This record gives sequence, C-alpha cells and structure tokens, in this order.
Amino acid sequence: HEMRAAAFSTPGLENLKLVEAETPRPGPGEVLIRVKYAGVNPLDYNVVAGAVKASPMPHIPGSEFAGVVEEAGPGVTGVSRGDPVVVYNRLYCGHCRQCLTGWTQMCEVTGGGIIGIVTQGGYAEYAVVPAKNAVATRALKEAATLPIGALTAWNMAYRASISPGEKVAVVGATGNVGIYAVQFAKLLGGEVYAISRRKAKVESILKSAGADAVLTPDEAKSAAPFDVVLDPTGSASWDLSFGVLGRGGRYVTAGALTGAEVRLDLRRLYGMQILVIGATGGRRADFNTVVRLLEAGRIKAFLHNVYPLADVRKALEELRSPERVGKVLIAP
Amino acid sequence: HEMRAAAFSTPGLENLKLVEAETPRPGPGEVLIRVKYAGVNPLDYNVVAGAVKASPMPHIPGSEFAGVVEEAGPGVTGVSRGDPVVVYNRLYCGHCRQCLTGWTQMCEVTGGGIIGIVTQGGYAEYAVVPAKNAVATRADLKEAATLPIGALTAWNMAYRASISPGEKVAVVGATGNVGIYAVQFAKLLGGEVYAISRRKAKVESILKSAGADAVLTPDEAKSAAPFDVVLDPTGSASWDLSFGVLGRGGRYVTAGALTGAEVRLDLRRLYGMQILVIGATGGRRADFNTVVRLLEAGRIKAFLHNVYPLADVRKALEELRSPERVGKVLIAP
Amino acid sequence: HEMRAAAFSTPGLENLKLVEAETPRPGPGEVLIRVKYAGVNPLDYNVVAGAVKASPMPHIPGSEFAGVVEEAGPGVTGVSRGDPVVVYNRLYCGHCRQCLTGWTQMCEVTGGGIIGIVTQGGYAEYAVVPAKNAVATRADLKEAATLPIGALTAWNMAYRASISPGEKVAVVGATGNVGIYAVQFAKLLGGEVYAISRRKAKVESILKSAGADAVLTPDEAKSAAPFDVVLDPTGSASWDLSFGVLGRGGRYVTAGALTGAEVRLDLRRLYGMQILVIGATGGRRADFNTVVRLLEAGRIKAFLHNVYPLADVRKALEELRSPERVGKVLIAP
Amino acid sequence: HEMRAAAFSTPGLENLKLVEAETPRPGPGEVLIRVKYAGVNPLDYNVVAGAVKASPMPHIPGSEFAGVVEEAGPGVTGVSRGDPVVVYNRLYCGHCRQCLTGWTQMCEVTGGGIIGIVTQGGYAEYAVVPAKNAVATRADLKEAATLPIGALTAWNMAYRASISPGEKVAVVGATGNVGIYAVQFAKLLGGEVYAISRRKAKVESILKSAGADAVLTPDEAKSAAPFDVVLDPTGSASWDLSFGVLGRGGRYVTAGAEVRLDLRRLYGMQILVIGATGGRRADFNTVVRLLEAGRIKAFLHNVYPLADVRKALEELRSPERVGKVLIAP
Ligand SMILES: [Cl-]
Ligand SMILES: [Cl-]
Ligand SMILES: [Cl-]
Ligand SMILES: [Zn+2]
Ligand SMILES: [Zn+2]
Ligand SMILES: [Zn+2]
Ligand SMILES: [Zn+2]
Repeated sequence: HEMRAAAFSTPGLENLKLVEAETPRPGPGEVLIRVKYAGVNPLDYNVVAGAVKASPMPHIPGSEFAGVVEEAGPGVTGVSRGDPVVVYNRLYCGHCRQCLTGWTQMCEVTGGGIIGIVTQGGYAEYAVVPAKNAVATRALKEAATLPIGALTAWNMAYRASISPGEKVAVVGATGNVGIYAVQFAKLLGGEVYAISRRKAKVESILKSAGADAVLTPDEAKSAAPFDVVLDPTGSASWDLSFGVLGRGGRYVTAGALTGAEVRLDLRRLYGMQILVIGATGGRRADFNTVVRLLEAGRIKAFLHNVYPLADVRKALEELRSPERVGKVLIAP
Repeated sequence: HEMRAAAFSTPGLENLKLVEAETPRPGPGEVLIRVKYAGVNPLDYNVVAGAVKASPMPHIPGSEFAGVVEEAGPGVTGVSRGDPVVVYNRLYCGHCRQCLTGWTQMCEVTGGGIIGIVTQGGYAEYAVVPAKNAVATRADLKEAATLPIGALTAWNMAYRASISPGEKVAVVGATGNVGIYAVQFAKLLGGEVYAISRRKAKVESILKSAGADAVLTPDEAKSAAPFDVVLDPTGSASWDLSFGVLGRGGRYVTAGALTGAEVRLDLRRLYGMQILVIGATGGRRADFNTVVRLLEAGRIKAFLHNVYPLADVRKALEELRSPERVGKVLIAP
Repeated sequence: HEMRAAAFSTPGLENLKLVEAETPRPGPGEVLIRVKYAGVNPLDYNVVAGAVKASPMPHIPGSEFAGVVEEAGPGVTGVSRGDPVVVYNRLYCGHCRQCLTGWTQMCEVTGGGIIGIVTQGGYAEYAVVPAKNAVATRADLKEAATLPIGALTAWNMAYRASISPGEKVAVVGATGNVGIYAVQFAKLLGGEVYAISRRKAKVESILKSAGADAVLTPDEAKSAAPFDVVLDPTGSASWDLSFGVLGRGGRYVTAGALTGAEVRLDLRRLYGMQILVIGATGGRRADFNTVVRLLEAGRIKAFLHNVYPLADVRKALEELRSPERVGKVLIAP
Repeated sequence: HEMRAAAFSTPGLENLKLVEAETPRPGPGEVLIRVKYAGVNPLDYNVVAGAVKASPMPHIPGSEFAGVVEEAGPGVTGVSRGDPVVVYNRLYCGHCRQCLTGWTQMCEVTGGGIIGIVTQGGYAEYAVVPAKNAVATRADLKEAATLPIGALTAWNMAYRASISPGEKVAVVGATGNVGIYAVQFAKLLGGEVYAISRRKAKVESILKSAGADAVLTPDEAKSAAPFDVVLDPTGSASWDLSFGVLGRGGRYVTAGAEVRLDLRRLYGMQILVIGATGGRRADFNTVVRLLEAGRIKAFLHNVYPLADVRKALEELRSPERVGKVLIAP
C-alpha cells in the first residue's frame, strides 16, 4: 500500500514536496488513522523550516490532526476501525512522576516528544499514532483545531488561575492559540481584552469568540492594569506583555519552539509580585475536556481556509498573511 | 427625627407591626442610609418567627438592603450624601485571622454578626451601618438589593466548589433567591449546569434563561448522575438526593438560613468516593465588590418578582412562602 | 426523504404531535431550507388552536424561522446551498398595486398569505419557501429567527406611527415578541419611550436595556398621559386601558395575532382629540432587509427566554402563556 | 440703572467696544432677561464684521442666549421674574401663512428678522425679547445657550432631510456649532452617521462621543459613498464632497453659504437640494426638552467674560477650537 504525503528530506519550505510513501502499519498499542484534516501551525512551519530537528528523515510533518481509524494494532482495544478520532500530540509513558500527576506533556521518558516531530505526522493520507493518544469524537474539521490551538490555550488559561472579574489580556488573539485563549478566558469568567494590530478588520471575529474589547497594543497600555496576560507568541510581545500587568499579575507564555530570549525586570517582578508562568502543550486529561467542550458547542473553531495536500506549501505560507483570520487546515 | 419601620417586641409573624421609631444616628465610621429596597429572604422570615434570636428588642429586621447615604458620621470619607449604596451584611473587625485572610464573614471578634439580626435592619426608612460595609453602586437599587444575600451567598458557594469548565454542576432549590444566582455563577465559571426542581413543568424556561443547560426533576437527576458539584442552599431538605448524585471527587456545597437541621451522612460513601461536604455562609467582603461589579456590567441578572410597601411587610413575607412566580420579593420603605 | 415535524390533523394544542413526513421538494422559484430555529409566537399558537384556518391539513405550523439553504429549485439564482437565511413570511406576487408601492404584506393576488398558515411552516427539519422571501444574513440564526414576526411587525408599527424625536411613545404588551422590538424601534426613531407593564419590577431591567426611558404600570401611564403614540401589538387586550392615554393628534397603532379583537370606540373622543387608529400587519419586503441589516449591525437586539427541541413544541407553545415568561421562546429542529 | 454691553458704531471686531448703556425696559409683550450665557456663532461674527446690516446702530450683537427673566412687560403673563429661559431667536407675527403653518422662521411680516440683528442682542448684561420667544428650561443655562442657533439649525436640517433608520448620513463641518448637533440629530433619527473632518485625528473621539459612527477625511469619504443624506451647515460641502457622493434619492441640505450643479445628475438620481434656515418655533421647545433629558449634548470649548468678547469672537476661527465658545455677561 502506497499513500500520498508531504515530506522533506532536508529542512526548508522549498524542500517540502508531494511524494508517494509506504503507508505505515500499526504495531502493538498503535492505530492507523486515515487523516481527514490536519492543522497548519507555527510549530509545523518551524519543523519544516528546520528550527527544530525532526525524525525520521525524510520527514512527514504535521502535529495536529484528526481522522478515521483504519486499522487497530494487535492487542489494541478501546478504539476500532471506523471510529472518528482526534489525536493528542504528545507521546507519554504513563508511569513516570509527570505522567502520574497528570502532566503528560512533561513526560520524563519521552522527553515530551511531539507526534509529527519525532514521528511521522499528519500531512499525509495515513498516520500511525498510539491508540491511547486517539480520542473518539462526534464533532473532524473543527476537531483538527484542538490538539494544538485549543489544547495549548486551555493549558495557558488553566495555569493562569483566572477568576471572575479579573482582567485578562490575550496577545496574538487572532492566532490559532490566541483565538481559543480568548474563549477559555471568557469561559473561566474573565473580562477579556483581545490584542491585535488589525483590530479594525478582526474586531467582529474576536468579539464573537468572547472578547469584551479589542485593542491595539498601544491602546492596551492605556487599559492596564491587567491581572492576566496570555501570550502564546513566545518572545515576540514580551515588552508589552510584562508592563501591562498589575499587582499579582500572571503572565503566561507559550511558544512554537523558535528562539526566544528576553530581559526580565526583577525589580518590577518582585515589587509587583508578578508570576511568569511557562506553558506548553496540555495535559492528556484536559484534551478529553477540550474535545467535549467543542462537542457541546461551548468553544468554537474559527476557520480561514482548507487546502488539499498539494497546496501544503502555500497553506504554510498563509500563516504569515495579513488577510488570514482563523485556522488553516490541510485535507489529504 | 422620626421614621416609619416594621418591628416586633416578641417573635411571631403576627407580631410584626408598623411603628414609628427614633431615627438612628451614625457615629464614627458609620453611615445613615435612606433605605430604598430591602430583600425578603428566608433569613428575615426566621428572625421574625423567632427561630433565630435578634437584638436589640424590640427589633427591626431586614438583613439585605440598598439605599442612599443620608448622612456620614465622624471620620467617614469616600462616601458622601446622595451616594447610592448596597450594604455588605456581615460585621467584621479587619484585625483577626479570618478577616486578614479575607473570610470576613467568619470574623472571630463579631462572631459573624449579621446586620439586621444583631443590629436594627433595613425594614425601615433609615438604617445605620459601618461605612466600610456600604458599597457604592451605579446599578438600579432594586437589583442591587438582591446581592447582599442572594448573589453573594451563591457566589461564595460556587467559589468554594472549585468549579472547573466542563464539570457538571447540579443546583438544588434553583428557583430560590440564592439558587437562581447559583445557576448563573456555576455557568459563569464554565460549569455545565443542571437546575433541579420539582416544578420543572413551570420553571424550566426561566431557569434556562438564568444559565442552566438543562432543568431536571429529582427523578431525572438520578438518571443524569453523576455530578461533580451539587450546590444546595436549602439545607436538610434535599440531602439524600443531592448527596446520592455526586461522582468521584464530587463537592456538595451547602448553605442555609439558620434554621436547625441534621442529616445522616454516610462516611463510607464520602471516603470511598473522595467526596467533599463543604459548608458556606455569607461571602467575602472582597467578593461582594466583585458581585456588585458583575451586576453593573450585566454579567449576572437580578430575578425580581414584586415590590411591596413597608405597610404590606406581612403580605411580602407570605409571598416568599407561596410565590405566584419565581423571583425576589422586595420591600420599598 | 423523511423528516421530523410537528403537525396537527385537527386543531387544538393536544393534537399537535411529532410525526415523520415527506421532506418537501423545492419547485421553481423555491428553496428548501434546513430550519435551524423557529419562533414561537401567539400567531403560531392561534393557528394550532384553531383560531385561524390552516392549509394544507394535516398542517405543519410555524410562520417565523431561519435556517440554511439545502436545495435551490429550478430557476433560482443568487441563493446557494449552505447560505444561512431568514424568511420573510408573506407571500407576494410583486406585480399588483400593493406590491408595487411596497406594501407586499397587502398583496392583492396572494391575499397577504402567511407562510406556515397557507403553506407548511418551520416546526420541522425542513421547509420550502419562495426564493425571493429568503434573506441572506450573517447574523446568528438564533437571533435572526426573532425578526420575521417580532421585529418586522414592530418596525412596521413604528414606521406607520410617524414617530418624531421628542414624542412620547407608550408601548403596551412591551415584553411580548413584537412589543420588545417596538420599544427598540420607537427609541431608534427618536421617541421618548415608555414601556407599559404591570409586572414592572420583573421586567424593568430588560425593557430599559431595550431602550425604554421609563417603565410604568398601566395606572402610572394614566397619570403620565398624554402620550402622542401608543404601539399596541396585543389585539384588543390593552385597548380599554390604553386608548384614553393618548393626547391630541395621538396615534394608536394596533396589530395582533388574528384572534377576535372587537372593541368599543368612542367616536367623540376620536374626532374631538383628532386621534388616528392605525392598523399594522406584517411589514414591507423592503423593510425586512433593513431590519436584518440592523440586527447584523447590533442596532437592535434579540431577547431570548429559552430554546426548546422540536419534541418539546407543546411545552414551547404553552410557555407563551406562562406568568414566568420574559422574552422569546424558540424551537430548534 | 446702567448695564455693561458690547456695542459697535461701525463694523469690525476692532470697533466692538465695552460700553455702559441704560438697561432697556420691557414693553407690551416683552420680557427683560439678565443674560447668563450667550453663544458665539458665525452669524454673530458676520453681524459684527458688517456682512449683515444691523439695527439699531450703535448695535449690541448676540443672537443666541439664555438667562433669567428680570422683569415682565405690562400685560405679559405665563413667564415670570426668576424663571431660567432660553430665547428663540426669530421674530414672528403669529398671523401669516408661514407662522400659521409652523414655519415661524419664514414669517412674511417680520421677514425672518433675527434678535440681535434687527434688535439689540445678548452680548450685554440684559436684553429685551418678546415673551413668546422665551422658553423656560431646567437645563444648565450654559448648555441651553447652545440651542437657539447650534441645536435648532441642526434639528431643522435633519428634519428637512427625512432621515430614515439605516440611511447613511454624512455631516460636513461636523465640529462646527451646528455640525456637531447635526451629528447628534442624524444619529437620534436612526441614521448611520459619517462625520467629515480635515482635523480627523484631533477630533475623532469628540465626534464619536457625539454619535458619529465613523470620522472620515474628505478623501476617505469618496470610498464610503454613496450617502443618502449630506448635511452641510455652512454651504461648504463642494470643497469636501463631489455631488457624486449622493446616492439615488439622495438629499443635500444646506443651512448656509454660488456653486455649479449638474442638473442631469440631479434629475437622473432624483436627488433633492434643500435649503434650511433657523428652526420652527414649535421645534425649539422640542430641542430644549431633548437637552433637558440628556438626549443631546452641549460640547463646550471655552467660556469668556463679556470683557473678552473680542477674543471670544476671534476664537471662532482658531484651528485649536473644538466646540462652542460662550460669553457670560
Ligand atoms: Cl497562528
Ligand atoms: Cl409574545
Ligand atoms: Cl462654528
Ligand atoms: Zn511519562
Ligand atoms: Zn475579624
Ligand atoms: Zn402583489
Ligand atoms: Zn408671520
């Protein structure tokens, strides 16, 4: 059996090519999934561009996908052929200190290894994952926005300890993570201030996602202080995100694995009793929660475009586009 | 120098009389409030029935009220005459361990003393309260008058339940004043909210409009179990059903109105399921400010039923006992 | 091929039953719509109850709905599969004296015929309507489904009342589906808007957020008289309390839901005060587009009470008469 | 007794002198008002500049004012000493075809004569006006003094424009005294209001707080077209808007000022070009009530004492003025 796939033998977007590949077969504890939709994320871009080493080489990227189970590996029970599933993207052992306390994305054994980075991912017709990573859902186009976009945002909001009344600023609120951070900050009862430079073009979308106000970076300085800043853009908005925080403010940062180094004002940190909280991925337990919330309609998938596998390079480049407002998906 | 008020020299609903009393005067750290609206709650009823002892005697009840500052006593800054305010109803010292950790309703010096139970209350044209308890508000005062007991109690129950988004929250007594706010807060916190009511045939849609995702009779609630959280402001009435529907790690939060009750608690089920049985009363002084701002922002909603003049206080207490419809009963002096 | 639908073969609320029925197919100039939301209105109640004759029989009611275009029939253009639409509910020919002057609800060829009364309606998964009656909208379809009766009727009443800024406009039945939008349009045209309601405490906040400057009981409205305009969407229910509040040159704009509505008019008061009694029904096809555009812009608001599934259609229709109800009841097939 | 007043004997701001004058006495049908606030408008500037003849001479200008009734003339009833009032500025006879149909500003007997132009006006401690022109008000007289010209002229333009909810209304010169109320009335009537300004950054927030849905420069407005209504308080829209910005059935209303007009475009688009001036006496009562109810708002820039009347008038032309200038005698 042969399948279509987007693969690169050397990093660089220019080397990402449509190829024909041996359709993998699921081993013990694994399932084979017919990928229906895969997300296009800064992480996928950075994998292809070479900012993070991938395996195997040549490499099929794509760390966020949903599809239908094609074959269950020997001794696999719990999910079976025909089941629509969405895939939690971290490999985890289930027996180390981190997995047993819920932080599967910190697994000491797998290093937090990401499907589509340390294994072949979803920019292909078929992919093999662990069966325990595959979550049956009745939601697949919307579900394919969950493994990175929604789950990362949930994990940030969870780690910020937002409480009703608290002023929450979301930097990068039009990005895949930020759009779900707006939603989760509102669902936890926050007063939600969404920040984008394109406020005029995007204000309707962001309020639809739960924002109480949309602000440019310079206006947010005037709306300070905030009790929480959710900043999924890494080091990119560090200067603005730290200075708008009030007493006891929580700055939650996540990122897409690219170089990020900043200058921390210790005097302000200790004087204001601010917390700078790292977040990455999400817990395996909370992925089930995010899937159920999508099924219940309590969170929403904001889609910009769906592209065939053959347009994967243009889809990746559309992450940079000022006209893009929402998620870009690939459909093998 | 004189004011109208409702008062009783001895307990009993029959003994609640419209009188003329000496208009009280604010001392230092106090304000005098022209009462615009006072809530009618189970607590007030039980004070007038004698189920809870009041002081002084004879007694003006009314522990939930809003109005306009008429006079500021010595040393008072930050409120002036004309200010519409809604009154936090727990006296608190600010210096004990409970106050200093924010549990001002547990003050060790005042014993949690409730305005209108250990002081004269708001069933009167005027009342005196500490200035630090009077919160300035731009909300309509009829709606503000639902906050000191109804909303704040419900908030404090929901806060003590550590509700996480997605968790299933059942609210028992969801048509009552506390319960209808418990539905709103459970939803505001991301819960999936199931309002339980024997009257679902009549109250289903009003409870949906308060934020419930579904409304269930008790028999349907058994089939919808398990729940992660049960909020029960009605004390001992619903105990076996509220406790039986809880899942692993479930939290049962109970509040009451100082009527005595006892339940039979199966500790084996409690420890086998790692359930928590959590008492809640009143709310935190800091959280009352938050509740006031949430009303002003329209993030929660005051469900009102009828306003009665002071002279119909007996009719008003009766309407609490057998309501024509769901919502808060107010007294307007 | 088969769809679920609420239908009745003889009138009476007890005979409205969930059935399976042939999915209808769109003939020329017609579209098939997957109904997302249908309004529950007094008009739908009166059709099911027998006050109005429906065709065909057995009959699927529901004159107010929005949804997603599923199939376009022969000859249809500019309306494609998946387009969310809300349905103008009057059948019109486009060529008679009434249609050509804009009064499409007065069409002389179709007789003003209302979709879901003279055709099968929206209390089903699918309904076929004329393509030109389907208005594309980017509004949430839950909100859009409050427009074809509630907002459009209200708009048409306010428009025919010649309201000018400053004028005192009383809206009776102000919490009904039409009334709540009539508050909004009277205010949008510049009126000083008095919402008249006897349950004033319960509905004041919602009516003020719809744009009422004040909320008065009917007896307070007698004391606040004179008014320049009464918007009255309740048939004959309010006439005997409200007609007397109009001053000189006042306009009494009457609409209703097709039940008997005979009243006694004092011709002497009418001619002595130069009052106009102005009939209003439905609205103009052109104005429906405007009302849809105003909802998309946020200039008018849909005030929802609850959404029921199609199986609960009898409960939804009876909730229309509930003392508990404030706001729109929707059916979601 | 004597009063302070600004008067001129020959035209020109530099000839507007502070003098002492006999306080006038109210005759039949008149009241004496102690002026509290008087507006500064282009009309007062042009009267003082000599562009409009005035009487009597020497002349006290000031056509927009509010104050307190000090004395009622013989036989006057209805309004009483001590009443705060704001003055409708058109003399009207009450008996001709215009007055009887409500167009008092068109009165055929008085010629539309304006108080402070054909009578001594409000830039003085006291002024005499007809009793029927004084409207009692519970509004702050500071804000009331913005109504007889600013608010009323704008109301009359929006009235004559037949604005329907949803119509797109462009207001030219939107920071002017009339323009800023025109923004408000266009919004109060349901319009979608585009305020046009060359000073867009300086005034955007002020125009939004007056009810403008957008603030545009003249070149940005070319793209927002077409408009159903163009309100042009000063007759200057031809410098900021091509006649082509008006849509089908479009209405252009001007309350001030020769221009060149494509008749073919006018009849082909069924456009209306509509003149407006002052306001109807009945509508003045309505404007006063809307201010009292907070439904329209007075945007003030500065208040000057009567001694600074020359600076107040000249401030009408300052590029730094955003809002109304008042004199307080
Ligand atoms: Cl992104
Ligand atoms: Cl209704
Ligand atoms: Cl000006
Ligand atoms: Zn592990
Ligand atoms: Zn204490
Ligand atoms: Zn016709
Ligand atoms: Zn005349």
